[PDB]
Amino acid sequence: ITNLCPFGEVFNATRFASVYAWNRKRISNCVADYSVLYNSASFSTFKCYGVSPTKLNDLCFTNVYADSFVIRGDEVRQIAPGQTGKIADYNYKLPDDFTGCVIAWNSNNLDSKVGGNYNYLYRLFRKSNLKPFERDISTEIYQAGSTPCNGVEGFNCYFPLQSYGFQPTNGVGYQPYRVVVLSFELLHAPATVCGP
Amino acid sequence: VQLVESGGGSVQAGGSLRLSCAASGYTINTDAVAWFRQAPGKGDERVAVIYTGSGNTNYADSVKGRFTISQDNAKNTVYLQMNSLKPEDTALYYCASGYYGASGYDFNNWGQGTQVTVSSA
Ligand SMILES: *[C@@H]1O[C@H](CO)[C@@H](O)[C@H](O)[C@H]1NC(C)=O
Repeated sequence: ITNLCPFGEVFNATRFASVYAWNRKRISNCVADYSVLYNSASFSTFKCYGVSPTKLNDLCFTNVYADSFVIRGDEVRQIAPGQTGKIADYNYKLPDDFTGCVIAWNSNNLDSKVGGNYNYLYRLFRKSNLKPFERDISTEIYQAGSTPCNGVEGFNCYFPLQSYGFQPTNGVGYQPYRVVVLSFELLHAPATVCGP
Repeated sequence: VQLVESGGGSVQAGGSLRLSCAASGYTINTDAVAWFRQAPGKGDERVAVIYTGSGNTNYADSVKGRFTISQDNAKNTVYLQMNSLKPEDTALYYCASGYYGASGYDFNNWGQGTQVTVSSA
């Protein structure tokens, strides 16, 4: 296999998904240089689980899944096994036995706009926590108390998604961050994704 | 734990300044503190890292030899001393603390940011 893995279209995509509707790209039958990314000064997080980041280029996997979305700076800590909060609980959840890497970088230049970018959403309300790698894109009015809602927004009856408001001079904790989560999958099948 | 930057301002090219990244608490989970800079037209750059236990330091090539990162654990503060400033050093500078170890790095506690402006003539 000579062809390079299409990481450019993952990391350099013009637009990223909302976290609640996080995107998944399957990577396979290709060669990828993880070290070039790890050793760059571009990322604020490059932290791996079940595998050493400095050993990634020596390994082969059956599939690599690249999940990507935007959150705000103070939420990057929630993208890890065992974490709690709105993002881990209701939006994107990693398993305890996660084998992969979490990669994040500040995206203020791209994802904020004067006047405010309000297109990136997260789920604020949900009945129960997501299971690992579960995705929820439903938009039913959430009942927060005893009175049924009958689909009517109101007191204790909340639309479940909420926009981030990304404006360029927000504090860093409230600036947008792009996140790529790589899942390294080893099946009972030949490996097709290796380093160089 | 909250991070608060100070020391921002405006100086002319060739000049110098010092930024400070003061932490309110003292978390022991902080293995490293990083200074980033943000400017239009390019991705944010991690320009300097100091490892809290040893004081070892790593710099981006863009600032090596001109910037010095250091730390004072008694004040829970990390400094960035900037000499020989150039206009291309103009940026919003912001610090972060986080994990650094065998699993990689994860700068996930954020300051607010302070502007540095380096002017010609
Ligand atoms: C994204 O573009 C930048 C150009 O600034 C390049 O350095 C980087 O390698 C690209 N990312 C990938 C995954 O190719």
